[PDB]
Amino acid sequence: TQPYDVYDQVEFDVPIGSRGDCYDRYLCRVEEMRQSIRIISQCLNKMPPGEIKVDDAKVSPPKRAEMKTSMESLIHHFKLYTEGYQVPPGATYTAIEAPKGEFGVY
Amino acid sequence: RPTVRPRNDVAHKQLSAFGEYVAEILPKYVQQVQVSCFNELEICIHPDGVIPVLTFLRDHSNAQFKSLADLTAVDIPTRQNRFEIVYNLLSLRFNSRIRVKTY
Amino acid sequence: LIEVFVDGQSVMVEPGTTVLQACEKVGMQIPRFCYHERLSVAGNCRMCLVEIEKAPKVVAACAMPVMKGWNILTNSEKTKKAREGVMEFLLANHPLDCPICDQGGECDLQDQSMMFGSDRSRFLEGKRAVEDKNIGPLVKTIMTRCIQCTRCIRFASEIAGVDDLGTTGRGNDMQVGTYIEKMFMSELSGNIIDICPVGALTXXXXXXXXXXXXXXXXXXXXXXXXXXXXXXXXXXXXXXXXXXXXXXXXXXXXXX
Amino acid sequence: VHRDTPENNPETPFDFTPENYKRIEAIVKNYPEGHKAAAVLPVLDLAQRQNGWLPISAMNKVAEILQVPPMRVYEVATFYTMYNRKPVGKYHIQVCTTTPCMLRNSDSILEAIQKKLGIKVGETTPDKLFTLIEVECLGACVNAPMVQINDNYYEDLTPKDIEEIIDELKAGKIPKPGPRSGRFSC
Amino acid sequence: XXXXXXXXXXXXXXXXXXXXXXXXXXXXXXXXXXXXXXXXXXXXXXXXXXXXXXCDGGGGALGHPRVYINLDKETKTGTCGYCGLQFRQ
Amino acid sequence: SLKDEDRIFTNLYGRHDWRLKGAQSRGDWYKTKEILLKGPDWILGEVKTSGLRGRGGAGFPTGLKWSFMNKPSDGRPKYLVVNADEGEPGTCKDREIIRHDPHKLVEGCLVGGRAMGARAAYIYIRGEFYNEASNLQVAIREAYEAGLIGKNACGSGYDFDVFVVRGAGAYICGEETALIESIEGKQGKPRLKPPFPADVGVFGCPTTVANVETVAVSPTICRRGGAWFASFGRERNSGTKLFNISGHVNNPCTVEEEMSVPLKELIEKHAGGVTGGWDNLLAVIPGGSSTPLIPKSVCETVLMDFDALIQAQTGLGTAAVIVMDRSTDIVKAIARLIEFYKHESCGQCTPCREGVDWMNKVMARFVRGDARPAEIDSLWEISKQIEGHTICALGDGAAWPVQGLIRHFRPELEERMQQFAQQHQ
Amino acid sequence: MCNEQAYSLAVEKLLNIRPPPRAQWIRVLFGEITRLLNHIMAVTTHALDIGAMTPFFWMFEEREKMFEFYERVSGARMHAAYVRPGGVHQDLPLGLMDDIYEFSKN
Amino acid sequence: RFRGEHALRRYPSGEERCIACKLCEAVCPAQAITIEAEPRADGSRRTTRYDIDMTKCIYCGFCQEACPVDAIVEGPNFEFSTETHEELLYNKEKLLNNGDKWEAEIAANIQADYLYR
Ligand SMILES: Cc1cc2nc3c(=O)[nH]c(=O)nc-3n(C[C@H](O)[C@H](O)[C@H](O)COP(=O)(O)O)c2cc1C
Ligand code: SF4
Ligand code: SF4
Ligand code: SF4
Ligand code: SF4
Ligand code: SF4
Ligand code: FES
Ligand code: FES
Ligand SMILES: [Zn+2]
Repeated sequence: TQPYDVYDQVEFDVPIGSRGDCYDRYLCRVEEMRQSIRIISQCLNKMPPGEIKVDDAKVSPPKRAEMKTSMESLIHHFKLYTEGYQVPPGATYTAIEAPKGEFGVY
Repeated sequence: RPTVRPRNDVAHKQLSAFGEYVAEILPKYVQQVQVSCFNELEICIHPDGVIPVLTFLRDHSNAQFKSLADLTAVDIPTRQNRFEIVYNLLSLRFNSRIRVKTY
Repeated sequence: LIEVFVDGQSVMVEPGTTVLQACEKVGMQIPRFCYHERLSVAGNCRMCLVEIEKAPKVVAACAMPVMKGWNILTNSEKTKKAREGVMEFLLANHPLDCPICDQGGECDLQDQSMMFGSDRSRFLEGKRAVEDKNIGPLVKTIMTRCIQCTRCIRFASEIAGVDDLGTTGRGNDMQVGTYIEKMFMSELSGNIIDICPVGALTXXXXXXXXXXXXXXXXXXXXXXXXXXXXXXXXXXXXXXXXXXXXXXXXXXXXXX
Repeated sequence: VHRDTPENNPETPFDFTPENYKRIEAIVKNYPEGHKAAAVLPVLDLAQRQNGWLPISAMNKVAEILQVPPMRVYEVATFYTMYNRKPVGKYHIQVCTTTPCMLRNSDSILEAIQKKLGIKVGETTPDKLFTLIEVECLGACVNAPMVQINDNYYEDLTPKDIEEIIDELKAGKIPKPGPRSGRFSC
Repeated sequence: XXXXXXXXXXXXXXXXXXXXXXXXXXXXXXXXXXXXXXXXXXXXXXXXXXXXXXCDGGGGALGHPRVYINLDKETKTGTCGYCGLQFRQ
Repeated sequence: SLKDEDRIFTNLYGRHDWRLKGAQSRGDWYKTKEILLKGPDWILGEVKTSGLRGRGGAGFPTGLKWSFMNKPSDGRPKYLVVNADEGEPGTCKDREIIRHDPHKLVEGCLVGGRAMGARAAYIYIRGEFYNEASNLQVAIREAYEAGLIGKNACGSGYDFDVFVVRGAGAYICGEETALIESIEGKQGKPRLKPPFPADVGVFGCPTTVANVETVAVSPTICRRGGAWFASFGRERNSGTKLFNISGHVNNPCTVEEEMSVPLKELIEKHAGGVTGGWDNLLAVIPGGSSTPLIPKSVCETVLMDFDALIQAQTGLGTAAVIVMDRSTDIVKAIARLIEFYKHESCGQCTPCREGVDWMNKVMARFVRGDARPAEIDSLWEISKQIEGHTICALGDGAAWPVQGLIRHFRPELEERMQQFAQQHQ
Repeated sequence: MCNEQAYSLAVEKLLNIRPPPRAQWIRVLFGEITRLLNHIMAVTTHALDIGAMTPFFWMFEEREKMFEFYERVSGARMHAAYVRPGGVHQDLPLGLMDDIYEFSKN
Repeated sequence: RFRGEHALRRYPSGEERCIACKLCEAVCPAQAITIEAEPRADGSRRTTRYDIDMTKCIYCGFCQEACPVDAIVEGPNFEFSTETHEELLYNKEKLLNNGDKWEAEIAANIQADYLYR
């Protein structure tokens, strides 16, 4: 329902039981494990070669070879610590499905 | 934008209709301030009646949230009124997230 | 009195007022390098370049006054194109000292790069280095770290009295030093280390002792010499080491 | 070096003009009567003409005569390119290497002068007869080869004509405003 | 250099007539070999031709950001921020 | 509609015989008493009605700029200063107007004295041209002793005294604000142009900026009819501007010509190297150094006038030809132009001290061919930025010609980079 | 890797800056690899709680081989600051993609 | 690339590689690393106080990554066992300088670090 980082494109299988007993609540987790390799295999096949961090040095720190030569990179590397990111104000709530439940970070 | 923007707003217009729908009821008992930014909705509620607001969003035909899963509270001394209880709500049939606050 | 709009919102200002001086009343601070508090208004950087509502070329905030009721935007697309560009010119011939540099967080040029400067990349090949200038007891001056501006040049002639610092060359080889080997007099020239935005002039007693981080500031009146009051003293765990002049309206004119 | 100043054997010993002191007072009268620091720009050129190789002590003595700041007057001659700082001989010749002169060969005239007068292009001659220094535009661009020495600038000189004029300059003065062609129209 | 007590490393006094230090008695106190910057001046100064030369520890592999040092003062030694390496001419 | 070259009409042409007495017989101060007797309002209107264009490298109206001061009421007395030195290379403005005929320039300051309202006149000549500056001082000494200008001379109540001062020879005579700062006594650096021009405050007085070729034209416009100068040229550009041709040519010569003249006919008068636009590759600039190089294809349609030249790439500021041959390298020639601006830059605005020096260091790699093919387009982005965010227009002078490499050319620069990459790398 | 994922995305929604396309595919590859740890503990310790001794040691040999993928991708054994608001901190080494495919096959 | 017990590196021709910034102090989530600096005799200005407490430290590799000069480089250490807390926490360099016995492995490990993996 709610994609995070490239979802719906990867084929997911969700195990859902019939009764709310401990045995069916155990079987779904084992069926999650048998239907987990499908996601891993599709992640192995679909890999675009490119960038690891964001190009913005305001958010993500630059490369080690990059900072040693150019000026702007090292200053942004220096300022991403002490007083780092500089976040835009406003309350936000995100939840990504944990294998146990949800991480409702606010 | 390739790496600059996270996501384009398309459902934001449909989510803005929710901010009008509850406001169309228009209670000074409930509504006050409606804020909506970044694919989400935030409502703050007058202290006198919180239970009638919680019965709403639950059960209702147009908006069937029901699950009031996460419950937070803010600690801030800037305002004349100190703490702020913040409810985080989720729908399973409707598939949407809404926020309830106290002042 | 004449009213002129700044970022659509109108604000009242005097007939003879600077663009950067008028923007502060509307609660907006432009990127600065040449002061507006007490030091004389001068160009020699063009960082504060802001575009008007109808203008073919961008004008500096220090030089150009408001005069007529004209709209000026601070968060405009034209203003962002300048600020992201001028930073690249400032750092094209910058010696790179940030870890070793005496300032780190206190540096004004360091902060402006994070907020206004272009983060993505920096294209440069071969930066020119200047020879070390002679200094006595206070403020061990490094000429390489200096951005070659007009702040300390005017401070020696007006605020301090006896002139010492000035222009030495023409191109990139131009230095802000005294040119002739002579030690600077005391009087009030100790505030010049606190005056400079970059890590060019910094006190020899407080050199490589404590950074801007970790040191906690506390306001206290000066004991030595009368009239002088309000000065921030950094704690920095147990024993104090860094002393800085705190801003006062009438007590002290931005100098300890 | 442009910012650095020497301290050994050229920092305290210098002489000011005494015969041209009456002419120096008249130069201040040409500008405004009150707030006159304009004469400092003119007196720096006049001191360089009378005494070769301007010293740091000589600049300090000139600032006391006009009554101005010592730091400001020393910096004023540093920005200008016309006044010599280090040392120059009897007649110092400067060659133009700029693009309007470079289009009709300026490097060919510069290479011929470097070999005939000997030594490097930057360093001056040990005999102290001709000092070599690379310069920008002089003024008159109408003649394709251009070189300025002492006071009079020679215009239009060939690869062999420049070396012959340089060797002749050692004993007798040789002004050559237009060896190549008429000055007005060629 | 050592006087009565344990040897000083990177300028650190032990104790004045033994009052504060007492714990470092049963266990032997640590000491760093060549910590008085004796190896700093042991390396020979390199000759240069240009007016300014860029410094490096060992290329991009070893940790050294690029710093330009001016060698025109003659009387001054001319050393980078990270290294104690001196440059002449 | 088409303009003919000169045809026995010139403002200043005498170079064979002129000193003081010889110049006076050949059109000099003919209606000196007539101009002095006339009112300041009518004398200022005489230049405004004719529509005189700025001879100096700016592109500003000479009638509008002279009337911009006006002086209704002033506490401190006003003084007008004229620049004699030549800033941009490939200009004979100092070699002809100051050296050959000093009588025309000396009369020009007196002509624009009573009209502008100036107590004293000042001249700033080039430092390298000491012999040329000495001729101007000799003509001024002959005029003051006899009784031509000063105190009560020429039948006028208003006094005007001429004085010549030697300059540094760089950016000091460059900008309009720079001339005031150099004459004041301070270091050679231009003042802040946005809030106050020369008219508001310059060296403790209201002032006006004047060129050597512009100030000499003022007595020629006053003595002769206003329609005589207005007829020659175009609809917007009027008068006659002296153009100097030097470089790849059979015989280089500086000659006065009428405005809105074609490039094919102007080069034919001096005769270019081999062929103008047939065999030899054209890379000639319409200006001295301020204007970028013009292509071989677009040259016949382009005119010498300021209004017509602005449509094609950029307008000529100095208005002078600098011809280049096919044998001569294009990349090597323009690299020297930026190298000139590296030394002439004053040292104030940060995108010029560490901007032009940054540009020249990259441009040195283009001659060798070690630069990447991607670096060409990135160079265009930085060069455009200097044009907008500078106090004086010398930063523009190191911005316009660099844009002339990206425009018109590009395969010529790419061929030098590709050859060194295959041979050395 | 299921943790920090919720935290970094919240910073990514605050700053409104998308992670690079390569980093997004690594996040799912390591998001599914956490499910191999969590659902194993949801069986192994759960069976150990009841009284089953075998299944706990049946999968912990697999789990100790699983932490090798964590160790090779980031210097720590268990908890690593590998997932960051700038997408992903460090690149996948050459000796991992051959190992993931070999591990999933068995 | 593996993190264990902390050890600071040095240049091939003597000299301390650490420059004293208080950078790694600010990145440290536990605040286990403490740094106070004074000028070293004449010229060079590198460290006086340098304590890394093992009472704290969650082992991030943050200080290994934040360091511009690459002073703290994390080695493959395992053996650390003490009688008291005093023996556990590292003193003013010294024991951290005694990482020379692990610096031979560090030089081999950092060859996989430059131009990352
Ligand atoms: C780089 C540069 C150099 C210049 N050099 C001179 C010069 O040497 N002499 C001059 O008269 N004008 C020069 N100018 C033109 C000035 O702008 C001049 O003061 C004035 O604006 C020209 O207008 P006018 O002819 O009406 O006086 C230069 C302009 C630039 C951009
Ligand atoms: S002057 Fe500022 S930006 Fe430059 S190295 Fe020093 S602290 Fe960093
Ligand atoms: S030392 Fe500082 S205040 Fe002085 S010119 Fe340099 S940057 Fe400006
Ligand atoms: S643009 Fe260059 S030459 Fe002109 S005032 Fe600015 S720094 Fe000086
Ligand atoms: S370990 Fe690195 S970051 Fe920390 S103080 Fe030393 S040099 Fe600076
Ligand atoms: S690994 Fe982390 S906790 Fe340990 S010293 Fe480094 S930054 Fe601090
Ligand atoms: S900050 Fe306005 S000109 Fe420098
Ligand atoms: S360009 Fe050579 S004399 Fe002007
Ligand atoms: Zn070094």
